[PDB]
Amino acid sequence: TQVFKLLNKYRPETAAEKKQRLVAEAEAVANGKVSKKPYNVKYGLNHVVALIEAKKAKLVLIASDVDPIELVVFLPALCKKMGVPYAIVKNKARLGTVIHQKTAAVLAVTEVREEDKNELASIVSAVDANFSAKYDESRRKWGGGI
Amino acid sequence: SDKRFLLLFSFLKRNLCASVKYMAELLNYIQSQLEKLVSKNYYLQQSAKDGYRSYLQAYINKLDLAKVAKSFGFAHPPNVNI
Amino acid sequence: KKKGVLYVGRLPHGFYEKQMRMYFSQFGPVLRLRMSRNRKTGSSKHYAFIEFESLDVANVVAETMHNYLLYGKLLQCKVIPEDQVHENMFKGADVPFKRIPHATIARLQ
Amino acid sequence: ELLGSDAPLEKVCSALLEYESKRKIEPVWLQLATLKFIGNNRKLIPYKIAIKNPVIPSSSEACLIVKDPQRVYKDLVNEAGLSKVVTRVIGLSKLKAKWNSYEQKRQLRDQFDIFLADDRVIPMLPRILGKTFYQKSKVPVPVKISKGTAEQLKREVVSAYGATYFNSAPCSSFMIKCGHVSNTSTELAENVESILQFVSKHIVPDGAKGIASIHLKTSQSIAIPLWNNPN
Amino acid sequence: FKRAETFINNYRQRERERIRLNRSAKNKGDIFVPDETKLLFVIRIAGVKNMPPKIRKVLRLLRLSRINNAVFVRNNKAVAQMLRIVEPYVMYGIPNLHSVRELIYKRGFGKINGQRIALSDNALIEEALGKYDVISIEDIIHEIYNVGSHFKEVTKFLWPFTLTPVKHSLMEKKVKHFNEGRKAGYCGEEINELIKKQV
Amino acid sequence: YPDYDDFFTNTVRETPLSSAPEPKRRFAPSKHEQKRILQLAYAIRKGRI
RNA sequence: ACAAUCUUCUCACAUGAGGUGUUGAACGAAAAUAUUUAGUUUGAAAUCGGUGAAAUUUUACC
Repeated sequence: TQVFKLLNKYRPETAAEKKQRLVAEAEAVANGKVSKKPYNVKYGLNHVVALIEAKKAKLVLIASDVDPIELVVFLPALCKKMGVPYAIVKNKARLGTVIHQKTAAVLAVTEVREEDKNELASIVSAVDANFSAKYDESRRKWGGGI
Repeated sequence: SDKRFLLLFSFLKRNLCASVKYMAELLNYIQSQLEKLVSKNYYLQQSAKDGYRSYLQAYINKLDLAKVAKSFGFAHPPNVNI
Repeated sequence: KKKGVLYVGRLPHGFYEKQMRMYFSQFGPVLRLRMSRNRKTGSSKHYAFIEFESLDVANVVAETMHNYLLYGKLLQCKVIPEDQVHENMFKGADVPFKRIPHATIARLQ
Repeated sequence: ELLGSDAPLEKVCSALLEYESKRKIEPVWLQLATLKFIGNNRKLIPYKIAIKNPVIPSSSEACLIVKDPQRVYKDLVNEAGLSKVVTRVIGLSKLKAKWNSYEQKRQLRDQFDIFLADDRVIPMLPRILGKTFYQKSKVPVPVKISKGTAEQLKREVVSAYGATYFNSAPCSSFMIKCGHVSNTSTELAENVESILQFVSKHIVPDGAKGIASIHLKTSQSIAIPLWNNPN
Repeated sequence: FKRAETFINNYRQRERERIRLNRSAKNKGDIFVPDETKLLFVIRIAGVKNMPPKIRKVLRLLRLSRINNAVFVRNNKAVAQMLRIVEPYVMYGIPNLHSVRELIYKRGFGKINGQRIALSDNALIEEALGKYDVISIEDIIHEIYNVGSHFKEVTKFLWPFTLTPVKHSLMEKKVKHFNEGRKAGYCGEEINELIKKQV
Repeated sequence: YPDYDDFFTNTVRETPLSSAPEPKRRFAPSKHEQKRILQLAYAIRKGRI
């Protein structure tokens, strides 16, 4: 819930908001008439996988139950390889609602405003201590067999 | 290795090829603040990335590349070839 | 049986003697609780020692609230074995700490 | 003369300078003792004690925290040409949000030399700065820039640079910065007299009568008593 | 259960509330004294668990022992001061004659012999308030709006109203902690509109 | 079922995987919203929106 | 219900009088006399260290 408390600040604007905003510029141009970089969360498998490789991602959150598991099975290794702090968040539909979609296979925080830069750093140290510091060794054992 | 520029920036203030161009571009425009401006400026970033290419090529396995990039003002070492 | 004693570190501003007691009570009864504070102004030192009736209960908390991200702080709590526990981690425990107004009493004096 | 119908200054100031040079800049601090409490509680606001010889070096970089928006003040600094002195202007809102942690606040403190503040912003400055700033010998000053004009800002900056900074707290004795060792003895004496007039006017409740002892020293020197109350 | 976070939140509120009282009382013994109305209207928006001792007594002193209670107060120096003390918990304003009319005529409740008694009969009003020249419900409203000599007695007799927030449309029955966006402090005549929605 | 062996990922790779530069797309205001804006203005002028 | 009210200014008259708030820990300054008190280092780091208001005890900035 703490991870998603931050994420729900950087939700990309909906197709409803992306239009109501762009009409305002259009009427400003139509009568008589520049900004700052839009800050939001990065989603999409190809887009995110590129970001880790380009080392532009600060934190990766991997949906735990992707149907063909081929999609994300390589992700923890790759994020470990590039040194990107990652976590396997429960359920895709939680990650789906952050971006206004039915489902998201993976999210990634790439850059936040200075105001929330301290919160992200606090969370990243928690994911280190609660996800990667814990387990770690258990990730190298064959699951199941119960 | 990660503070070479900082010493020169401080000393110059107290006593106020591509690598030479990179130094002038930042000096005219002017650690996290230095890394922020370069990553937010397109023309400055091209000079900074070029500067690391020249310095590493001019100088091999001894220098700490990650600290070298921090000296120029980049978060991580760029994917420079040799 | 065996008196479990627990340490809690990196206290968020607010998690003070009463707040901890009303929280750890539902985990189990808490007998003697002290939270380290500044000698002069009684300000928080942001780390407290608590006691539990059994080490088994004392180790119960140490595997849940350890690395508990709270208000941006990673709570540090783990069982401190009894070999090195001192006599008075709870000297004045469960007692409203006295902060004396040193400045004003000087002006009155 | 105001203190005890006499002014045993100048000669004492010259002797202190010779002693400091002999015992081979170190600030010049005057130790003053009062018969009563100067303040009933800590007062975390500056005392704009104007002096002829400033103690703040002219090479010091200044950051002037202003009320929002920062663009209006930033444009004012550009118009007035004080950018050589006014290093950075940060709005009150941006000060609260951008710099929050203890680490970030420490760096945002050490990144400048003197942190001036607007008259309408000095109140909330007690927080959003923390003990990192308000207790590590870097307190804000109330620069009056409410007029919103280049001349008003320029005059305030000049006055702020040329004025000493003091922050009274509930006690009986306090030390005020009077200058540096490199400063001339005559200039230090003039500054000391100016502070003494300010001390009796708006600091000491009983004026010179309330002042019990006056002594001067450096940071590590001995507080040689300049004068004592005869009564 | 109760999480470790809510214990913090109570403490942060309690110190936030306690510091507000010190600044309000000390160095700020000044009240702007809303004018042009002898009669105000005060309702309690919310309260904080583990109440401060000062506010706990003061709210009882104003009969607002429970949330959503509605009480009339005669405007003066003393009353406005206590309201200023408990300002972050109460939404207060100036009711109009009509708004006071519907309050008594739709939610007015009496205290006959000390039980929860509806003002269903004018005989009961005359029985308990005859000696103060109060005979009818219309006598009550005229007295209250005019704040006559018997204003204190009538206000003592009146049981506080209960303006529980209304939930009709589907969006309200689902949004969490919906209170119609009730702020805290002065609201002018917006309290009249709030009453109109509420009554 | 041997324990997982990481003969490649045990070390952290400092350089980014790709060497290509950053195209100026990622520093200039969006061109794609400009097509949308100018089409949005045109409908307003021609009375469609 | 990890949400809440720490003030983007006031008073007298260009001037004067105000604004009450500061995470902990460690090395260190000698002076005015238990209050202030040079310079420092750090993950908001950490592992013993007089006075009431209520039903004899309850206060966790009185």
